[PDB]
Amino acid sequence: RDLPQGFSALEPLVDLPIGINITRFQTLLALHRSYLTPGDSSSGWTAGA
Amino acid sequence: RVVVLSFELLHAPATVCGPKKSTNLVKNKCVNFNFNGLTGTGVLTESNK
Repeated sequence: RDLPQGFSALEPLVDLPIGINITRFQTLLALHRSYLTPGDSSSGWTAGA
Repeated sequence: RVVVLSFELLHAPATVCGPKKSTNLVKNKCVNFNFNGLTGTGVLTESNK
């Protein structure tokens, strides 16, 4: 668990000329319909840790 | 046949523009330069950086 102690500088990835007024955001998570590993038998959605 | 081109100068970034000029790149002589909007005057030389 937790963030590691240490210094790290993030590099530029991309810059988009999109002009929209953002005030809110949300994360997108994967939900697996089935098992995390082939050959389980439990029903419905799961997520990996 | 008719086409009407029309242009918006609106508040989001300027985003469509006409094709920018370019020239040969001379070295070891005093010149004026523009590099991607960076203007100046100088002797241009192959860097060790």
